Amino acid sequence: MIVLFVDFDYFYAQVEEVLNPSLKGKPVVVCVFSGRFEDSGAVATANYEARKFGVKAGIPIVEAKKILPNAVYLPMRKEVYQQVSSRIMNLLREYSEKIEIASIDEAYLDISDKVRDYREAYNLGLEIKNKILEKEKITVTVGISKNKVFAKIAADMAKPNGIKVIDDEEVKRLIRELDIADVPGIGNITAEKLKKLGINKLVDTLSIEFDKLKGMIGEAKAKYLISLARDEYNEPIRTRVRKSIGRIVTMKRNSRNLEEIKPYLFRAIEESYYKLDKRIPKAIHVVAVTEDLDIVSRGRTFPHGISKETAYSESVKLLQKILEEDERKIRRIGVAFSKFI
DNA sequence: GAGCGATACCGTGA
DNA sequence: GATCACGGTATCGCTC
Ligand SMILES: Nc1ncnc2c1ncn2[C@H]1C[C@H](O)[C@@H](COP(=O)(O)OP(=O)(O)OP(=O)(O)O)O1
Ligand SMILES: [Ca+2]
Ligand SMILES: [Ca+2]
Repeated sequence: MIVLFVDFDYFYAQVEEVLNPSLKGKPVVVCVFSGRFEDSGAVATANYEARKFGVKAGIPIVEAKKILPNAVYLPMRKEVYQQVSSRIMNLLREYSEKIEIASIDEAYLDISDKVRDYREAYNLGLEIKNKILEKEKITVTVGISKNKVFAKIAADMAKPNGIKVIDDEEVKRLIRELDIADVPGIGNITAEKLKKLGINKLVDTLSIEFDKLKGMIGEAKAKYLISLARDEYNEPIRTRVRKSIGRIVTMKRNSRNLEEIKPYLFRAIEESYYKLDKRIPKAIHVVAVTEDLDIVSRGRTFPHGISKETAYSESVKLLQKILEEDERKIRRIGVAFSKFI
């Protein structure tokens, strides 16, 4: 088909800009402060101005305070970013009935029925870029290509504020010339098992025994990467359905004292039942991050919806079950509700 | 041998 | 010093 990918530029930071235009140009850094000491947390994202000296998503707010003592450091209002995403999403529904809202920030259109080629597609790309900018003053990148994977990759080259097609000739080029670490879904641990195998391009994955791939990365990515290289990949745009919802919070001190921890855990459950709104989970899992940073979870499915009072009682039993089965101290604790009715 | 639920793992910031 | 949120998958024991 023809997929159009849209991805909002430096999204949290851009929305901050738009809600107070004085920040434009100045370096802006949206943070997740965790409240264990001064500026304890992580950098959610940062406009490109600030991104120039080292301050990217995921690194600590202290290491970020080093590189730019003088930047503007805002707290993250995810609820705000959501509300304005929702709208941009709604604007994109007037350009195709077939839409995959992939995240708060990304969405794919199956526009094969709305145009006939890549130049007509592309000129849509501008129609849409121009619409979002007029209606909401956000700028976005657009990736156009024959499937969802290569349309994400078109965009991840052209950003920031860009647009790029990948005609079938260019696709042929990249299965050969593109590095496998720049494939959607190939992160660090796997790019390594692939260097450790001589595969450094997609096309390289065809001329190897398939169980050799299967053995290393699993039948899933094996079959994923192969189809991509045989150009036989083709996955349809489909609306996603939230399958889980939860909240993990951080504790001012570590601990394995059940009564010190309970307050944090009941808080994760209120923030969770508010996010749930009208949805009735049948499954609950308690989730401890250890002080080692490994992640542990205990769970229980019921044959019926979970009242909050239930969530409270089961949550505390699932926690005790975690304290017996593991001795480490716990740093962060939260819950996660799934299997909605 | 495979189906199914619990849990851990990886990814991606989809 | 390491947030938070979440989907999709592999692995492990029970089970038929
Ligand atoms: N480690 C992270 N932790 C928390 N939030 C993140 C993280 N990474 C990305 N995000 C959030 C904030 C982003 O504005 C938003 C979109 O992710 P992504 O599109 O890759 O980042 P971005 O919009 O800031 O940069 P880009 O311009 O490359 O798209 O998701
Ligand atoms: Ca993105
Ligand atoms: Ca983005």
